[PDB]
Amino acid sequence: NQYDNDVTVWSPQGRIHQIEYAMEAVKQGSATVGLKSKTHAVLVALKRAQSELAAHQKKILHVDNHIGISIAGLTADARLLCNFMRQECLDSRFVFDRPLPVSRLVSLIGSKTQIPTQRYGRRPYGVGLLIAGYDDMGPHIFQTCPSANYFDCRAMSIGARSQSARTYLERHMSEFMECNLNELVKHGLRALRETLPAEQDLTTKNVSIGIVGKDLEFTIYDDDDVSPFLEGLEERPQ
Amino acid sequence: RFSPYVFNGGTILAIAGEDFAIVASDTRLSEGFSIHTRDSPKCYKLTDKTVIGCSGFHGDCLTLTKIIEARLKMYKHSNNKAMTTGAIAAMLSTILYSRRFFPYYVYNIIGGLDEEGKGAVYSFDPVGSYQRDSFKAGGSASAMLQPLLDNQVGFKNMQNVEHVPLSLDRAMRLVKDVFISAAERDVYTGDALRICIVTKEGIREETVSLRKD
Amino acid sequence: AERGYSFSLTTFSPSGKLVQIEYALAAVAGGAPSVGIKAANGVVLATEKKQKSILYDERSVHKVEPITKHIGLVYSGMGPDYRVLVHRARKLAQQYYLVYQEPIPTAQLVQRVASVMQEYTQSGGVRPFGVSLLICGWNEGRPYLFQSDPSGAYFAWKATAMGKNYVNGKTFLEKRYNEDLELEDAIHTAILTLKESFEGQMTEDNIEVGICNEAGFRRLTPTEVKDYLAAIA
Amino acid sequence: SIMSYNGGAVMAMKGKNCVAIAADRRFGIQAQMVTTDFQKIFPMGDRLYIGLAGLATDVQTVAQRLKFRLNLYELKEGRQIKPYTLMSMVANLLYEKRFGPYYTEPVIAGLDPKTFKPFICSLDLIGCPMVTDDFVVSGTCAEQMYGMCESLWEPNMDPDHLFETISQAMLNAVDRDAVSGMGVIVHIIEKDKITTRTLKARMD
Amino acid sequence: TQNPMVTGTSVLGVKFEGGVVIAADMLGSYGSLARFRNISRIMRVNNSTMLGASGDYADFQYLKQVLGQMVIDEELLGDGHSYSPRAIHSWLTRAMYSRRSKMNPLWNTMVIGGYADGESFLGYVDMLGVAYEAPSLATGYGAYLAQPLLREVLEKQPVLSQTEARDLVERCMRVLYYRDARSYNRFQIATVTEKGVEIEGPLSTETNWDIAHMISG
Amino acid sequence: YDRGVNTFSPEGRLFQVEYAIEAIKLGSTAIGIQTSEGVCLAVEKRITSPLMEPSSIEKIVEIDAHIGCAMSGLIADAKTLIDKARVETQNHWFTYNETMTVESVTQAVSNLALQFGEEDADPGAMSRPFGVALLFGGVDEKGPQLFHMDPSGTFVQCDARAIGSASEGAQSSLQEVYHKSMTLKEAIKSSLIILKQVMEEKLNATNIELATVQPGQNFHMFTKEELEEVIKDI
Amino acid sequence: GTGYDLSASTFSPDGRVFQVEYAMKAVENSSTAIGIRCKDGVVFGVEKLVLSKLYEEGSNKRLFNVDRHVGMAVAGLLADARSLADIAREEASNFRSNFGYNIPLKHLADRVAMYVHAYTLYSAVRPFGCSFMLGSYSVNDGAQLYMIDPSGVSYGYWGCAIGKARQAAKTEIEKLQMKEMTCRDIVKEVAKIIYIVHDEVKDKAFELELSWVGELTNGRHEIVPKDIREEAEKYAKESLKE
Amino acid sequence: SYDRAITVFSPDGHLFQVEYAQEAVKKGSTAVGVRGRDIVVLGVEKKSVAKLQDERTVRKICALDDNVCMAFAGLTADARIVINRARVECQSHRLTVEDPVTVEYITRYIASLKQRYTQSNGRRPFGISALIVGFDFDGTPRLYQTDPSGTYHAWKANAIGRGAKSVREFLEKNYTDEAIETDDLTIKLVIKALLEVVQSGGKNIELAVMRRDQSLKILNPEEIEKYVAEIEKEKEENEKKKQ
Amino acid sequence: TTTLAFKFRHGVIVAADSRATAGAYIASQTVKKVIEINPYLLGTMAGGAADCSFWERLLARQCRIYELRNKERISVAAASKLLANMVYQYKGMGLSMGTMICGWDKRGPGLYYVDSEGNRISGATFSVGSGSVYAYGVMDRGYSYDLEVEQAYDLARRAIYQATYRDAYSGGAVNLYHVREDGWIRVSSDNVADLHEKYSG
Repeated sequence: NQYDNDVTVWSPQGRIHQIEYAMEAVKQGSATVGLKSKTHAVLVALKRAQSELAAHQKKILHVDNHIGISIAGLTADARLLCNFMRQECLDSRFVFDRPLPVSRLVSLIGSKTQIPTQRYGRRPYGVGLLIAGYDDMGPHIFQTCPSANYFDCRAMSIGARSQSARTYLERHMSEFMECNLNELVKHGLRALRETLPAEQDLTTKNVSIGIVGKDLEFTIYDDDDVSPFLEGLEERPQ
Repeated sequence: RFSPYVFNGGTILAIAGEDFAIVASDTRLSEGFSIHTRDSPKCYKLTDKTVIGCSGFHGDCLTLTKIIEARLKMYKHSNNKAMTTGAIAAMLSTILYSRRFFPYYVYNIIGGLDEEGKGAVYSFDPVGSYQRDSFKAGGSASAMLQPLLDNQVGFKNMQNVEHVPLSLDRAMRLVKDVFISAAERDVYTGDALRICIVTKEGIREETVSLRKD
Repeated sequence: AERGYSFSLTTFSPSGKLVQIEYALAAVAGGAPSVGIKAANGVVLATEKKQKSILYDERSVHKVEPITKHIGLVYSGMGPDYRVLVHRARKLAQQYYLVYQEPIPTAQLVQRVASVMQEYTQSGGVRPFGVSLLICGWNEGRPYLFQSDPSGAYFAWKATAMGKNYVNGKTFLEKRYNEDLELEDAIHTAILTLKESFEGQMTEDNIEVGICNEAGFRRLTPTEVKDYLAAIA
Repeated sequence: SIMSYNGGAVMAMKGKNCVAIAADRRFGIQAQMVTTDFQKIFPMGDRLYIGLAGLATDVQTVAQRLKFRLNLYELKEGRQIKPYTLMSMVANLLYEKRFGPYYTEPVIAGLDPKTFKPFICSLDLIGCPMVTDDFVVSGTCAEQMYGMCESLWEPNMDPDHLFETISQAMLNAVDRDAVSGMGVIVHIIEKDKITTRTLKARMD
Repeated sequence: TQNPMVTGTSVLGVKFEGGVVIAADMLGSYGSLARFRNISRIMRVNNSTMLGASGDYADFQYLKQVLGQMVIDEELLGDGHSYSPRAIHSWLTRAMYSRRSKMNPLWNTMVIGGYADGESFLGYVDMLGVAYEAPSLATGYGAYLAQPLLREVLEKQPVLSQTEARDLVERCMRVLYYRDARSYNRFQIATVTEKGVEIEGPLSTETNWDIAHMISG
Repeated sequence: YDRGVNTFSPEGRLFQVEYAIEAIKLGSTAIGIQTSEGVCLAVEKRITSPLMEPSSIEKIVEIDAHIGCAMSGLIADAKTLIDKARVETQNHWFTYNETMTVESVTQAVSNLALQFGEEDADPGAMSRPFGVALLFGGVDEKGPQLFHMDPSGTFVQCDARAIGSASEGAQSSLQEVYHKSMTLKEAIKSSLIILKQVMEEKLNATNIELATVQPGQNFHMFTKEELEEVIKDI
Repeated sequence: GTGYDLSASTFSPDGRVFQVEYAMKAVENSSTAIGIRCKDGVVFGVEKLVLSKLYEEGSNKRLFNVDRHVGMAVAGLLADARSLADIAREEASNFRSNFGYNIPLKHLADRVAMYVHAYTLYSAVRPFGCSFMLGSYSVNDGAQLYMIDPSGVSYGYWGCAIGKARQAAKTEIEKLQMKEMTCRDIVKEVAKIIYIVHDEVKDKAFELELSWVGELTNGRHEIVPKDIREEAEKYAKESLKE
Repeated sequence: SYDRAITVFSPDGHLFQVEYAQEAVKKGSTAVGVRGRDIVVLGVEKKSVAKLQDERTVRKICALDDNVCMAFAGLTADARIVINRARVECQSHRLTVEDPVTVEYITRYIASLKQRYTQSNGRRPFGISALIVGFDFDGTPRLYQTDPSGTYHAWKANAIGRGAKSVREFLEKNYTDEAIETDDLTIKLVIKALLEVVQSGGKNIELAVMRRDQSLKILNPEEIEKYVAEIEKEKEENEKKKQ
Repeated sequence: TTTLAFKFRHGVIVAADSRATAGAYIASQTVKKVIEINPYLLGTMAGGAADCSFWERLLARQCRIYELRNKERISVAAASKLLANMVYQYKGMGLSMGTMICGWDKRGPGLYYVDSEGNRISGATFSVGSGSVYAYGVMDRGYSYDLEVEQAYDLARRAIYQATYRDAYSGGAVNLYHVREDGWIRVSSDNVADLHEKYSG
């Protein structure tokens, strides 16, 4: 018969379909890449536009002065998880006078996105996150799923045709650990580029960049601060 | 029985020029008849063009600051801009009023620059309500600083003098002066005097010694 | 855990039946037979109490529960759902006795119990009680006998049966009942009309008999029932 | 208290086959009288009166909230109300509001419908059943009426002679009180007929 | 808690180079009676903090327990963090302050001392949510007897050896024990350096009464 | 079987929201062009009889004295969002004592736009998603802006957008007429030209609504003689 | 099934509840975890699979601290594992407040089974797709090791395994004796079992996660130092060749 | 609490429950309205269903206030819920604002109240449409029609209920300003439109008028019969003097 | 604090002082005590500045919603009834608030005086505050319904001048507003020391 009408029905194979389907929302979305060095975490996301008249939609959200996320999926849901994180990090500053540890913030999202995945008539949030964060243990990338799992990453990418981007990250995983700042960002661009057709590439309207560092609170580079990091790239090989 | 308030002294002072806004204060944090500590600024930088002074009940001074700094962060997350001076002032009032039947016991003074780049000061009652002044003394030694200082800035009850605008150097030397004379006759002022100057170049921090008696 | 279902499970059918209350009646009519004879002097409630072995005990459970000091029940249907109504009735009785300082009349205690049974054919997620009650009682100088149906209606009888073979018992009573019967002689008529449906020999452990005269409801002790079965007193 | 605030006086007196219940009628705000006709006795089905003295507000609420709990009991069951019950129904309507009480003291005075046995009982303002067989009073002339009844009562009276006594004992009791008077009314229930006579008194 | 029951009296705190020192009587009074003659008013809170509390001992037993649970629950995650002293000191201000808005104040004065990240930290907390750091602290009656000795020494030598501090606190308990009614002979010194939290056990205080022979009328 | 209102399709998108998107393809047509001198919003007041009073069916509203809004789709749902925005810009002005930037009011009505709960929700939550598209077009401190908002609860800033039943034919015709030097008078004519193609009624001074918002003025809706004045040129 | 498996609230005409049995398969699709109770503590071994070079090694754990003196090792859908671990944490903190000592492991086992059971009775929920083992040492009760499955059943164990190769590893534990060894001796035999039952032809690689909790550490639960982990992996590669 | 989704989107972009509620209206008894320039007129079809009825319970023209009348069609039960909750609204607004309700405002509220039930849990959308007529505070006639969708438009003439499509066409060919010049000439326009749908007339036409700042007046059957005689004295020379 | 307001044939004068005291100590004497609710409703402060500023401003947020939903300015009569009903829920909590909604309507000049105690009266003259009793005197010997717009400015200045001269909690400078049927205009803002040398000699 059918086992895809609720999140509250196991399947005779031991898999729950309504949590698999959430996963497709994350691949329907736009590609993003994040990596870490040893002092810097960097998010670069591929913004995508609707027509030539519309503007490109924003894929990098400022969360606090040391966090930042890059969404991928249903954006309505992506702002219910952003307001719930902003609220955890204006709550810790309020109670302890310290910033929240990145790993600790992902624990709270892991609990709260687990609940609706075990409760009749609800649904899991159709949005995968990449959390860039810098605290005492240096930098971190986390990757959240609508399964409610999460992984502490060395560098990740989710969304459309991210299989290709992960290939590039598994070929240069050694360099990253010891790059300078400009060189790290360039790696992430070369990886983000491989998600497109070879019939185009990155411009200043397709990419935004989010850096969080040892001495540098999370910043967003919009459309005209992307030129210093987009320049100094070679052209993609044919 | 149990008093939910106690007085803790502290004086703040704010002169609005036309290119700068000075927010001063003492740092003595007294309770009753002992001196808890000698080093506790009553001035907290908020954004780059805004300082706020808090004097009165250091229990509520402290809470109220973390509540401003948390809806101030909240605003930059929803609107994607920094919050102007006149915005904060209007917001501070709605926070104070939200506890009208068990209030914050806090004298506030926001000094900063509006959007013409000139000086702006807003003083508060403990229960809300603010106006727009060019100088307001607050706190325990508010009655020492009001009659003198408000002569020199406003030229009240003077006759046949020049109404020259305030130079950054004529004021700073004024502040240091009125405080030296209020720490002689008032018991809740002294130890040190922290001045905050707010121009569009940033926010400088001075310190001058007062009477340690 | 569930808040509960809110939607009703009793519901009309295109003909005009409340299919669920129809089936509840067929559970009743499968139960242990029971008869009631109002004796213009007292009421008698008898019911069969057959077990599947010698292992059970008969002084554990009873089918003649007292509700007050002059109101008894018997039933046929589902022994679980019966133990629920017995308990609710006792709280209604007491609640009533708490406010008016009288003991609940029997007319009253039938409407109140009826409504509870009615309420479970219009609330969420529940089924009707698979029970019918015989509620005798001796108030105000008279006797009374009523019968509450899983529907939530009731009827005041002078004799009746229910449960197994109640079509046979109801016509046996329609013939063998004469107003102004004595109370003693009703007991002979009760056990008698309970003997048609019954199968096997009668003993003092197989039938529960409970009278209800102006002295108050009670069970008859196993000894008194042994002298009614014989008929030697 | 705040039940001298409107005065009032009620007296019920058991005869031999009949029961009498009398009240005064002066509704006033402390000293200033507003009107001289203001009922403190209400019928509760024939051959059963309840009288309420004290704070005029709870007089009217108790009488209105008791008619709403009695009418709903006299329909849902067919039996007409029996006076020993009506007492406990009233004890329970006062005690329902234990904390923040009503400021009235009921005086129930009826005959049993099934028989004719007469019956009287008062209640404390929080709900206490005080059944006697002599005579009950509640009000602000409490002390005065006790005096008068304790000396004029007799164990068995006819219904003409009862009316003389309740009258004598209500006119002299209410005359020695400030905040009561202005004429008394007197029901005297018998098995067949309810007589209602108003006594000429002090319009002092 | 509009009236305390069994209270401790006074808690000394001083900074030195490489740690902090806390002191406190081991005494709990119930009126004038000294009813519980050996209690610990100083508790270890992980490896870089400790609290000394005067005031109602029953509200202290309750921080002692919630603050303890709040620490265990930090180390389960195993992510390496642990709370500074600067964190435990905030977190307490917020608790008092919020029990003051509901009118159920925790009737304690608290001294959080701790050493983390090569920095000394000395914290005070009132039953009102007054809160501050300073080089010297004293609560209750120590605010007027011991505070002037601790402070005199730090306005003419703003650093201290771990050996001058030990002595600066044993000279201040003696002055407290002379002039304060609710004080006791036996008292604890707690010392947080970079090696952890050490709780020196019941030390006594030698006195002298040379002046008992100079009164003659 | 039957699936509640919270169910992902194996595709990846929510059933109910996919259908709210089709509910627009029945609605009116609205074309907002955003320039450097202001935003102009034009829509067609689809009448159905001559008896119907053309002046009481407007689909441009004032959200504040600087933020117009033109919706197309199920106009009945719209009256719940719009009212919530007016309350939103006002609350905002009650606390900060400034105007709300047009970006931020779009964001507050988009949170509301996706949250419905068959079970485990309030008694006043919405059972289904809203069947509307909106075009907020205000002027604030970043200059004139225009935002498109769809029933999925997502919003993307624009330059020139058409929503409704004739979105495809109008959108292509916008890409050939819109350039960044366009003035507010050239834009109003560009609107009614493209609107005149896709209306299967006719252009008439009661069959359209035209309203602007300009940096120097408030939200101003065009009366009936100022519509006649721009239908001469078309 | 047709209506005999949509709900957790439906007995089958057999007597079985397919929704609880279906949750059991989610444990069968997860890697292995074994627990071995010696005579002075417990040792936990988790066959955590390394699936990419993109994950930071030593993360995405499956060994938790439910309390400072209790381990939990999970197998199954991780999302529910991190849900159970917070109900326990909550329960064992709760117990320390009201009774003022550490919660005995026999008890914590029952409370967390209770809470798992309550999720097999209603339509509003689905059973947990997660089995786990609780392990704790005291000096007043000994080493103890309980194991709870989706059904909500708990049992005591001397040695236990859960996951995709539960059959193979239970045999290799029965050859091993355990009622006489110390922790220092067992930890090597745990690692050894893991290598034998794991497939490097079904999985790229794996990382071996080991946990004390016993007389060595003073009743505390802690991971195994990096030094004794390298030795236990080196002793397992040699016994694997032989 | 019974929380369920009742109204949900068709995969086709519709909304079945509201499409269906507009089927319930279509089964109802026709009602028409025209606004004069000093008179507004509601007329509802079928008041005779026996010689046993009471003439105060069969009504389908009610008053919310003194400015505002309201006719309806569809489920008579649902309508008595809306009518009531409007009446209450009419006073709540007379309290907080001093002027009485205008006709636009009481509609906006009846609209929104139908729309709530089209988007809250458990509820089934109201099964009625409405003709609200009234005079503003300034003294102009207004006619409105609500839908079970929760939408509304002003009209000049309108009809709801069975045979509203026929009548709508009749009112487009017969409504100008040469019909509608005097008060009695407006009443006749309503009756000519109803007589198209009903079989008899003068015995099924229930009719009510409201004029300037007077209150509603239901016309007794003799006033309606007189006017239906006027239509037969006009049908003679509208064809014999055209020939 | 001394406000006063009277309607005459060309509209409504609203006139205030400007002092505001902490009891015995003059905190600020630049307090604008006339609250521009809208561009066509003035209000006044006369109780506690906190209490008026807030509730007052909240009546503005109410009257701007009303004006967008119904598409017409809100009556003066109506605005006063919002402000009675807001404040009447906090009766007994200790709010002070002596406000005078004042505007122009579909019934000409409208002037109401709302209290925190729950009063709501329309009149023709009012005075609210600590000097209110001094204003009634000099205002009512010169007041007629018919005046010139230059008579009226000079009656109000004078009648605030006389209040601030007897009373102690009044002083500062005299604001002066005049509500014409298109919106209110800010007439004058003369200091009270200046007015003293124009009236004495």
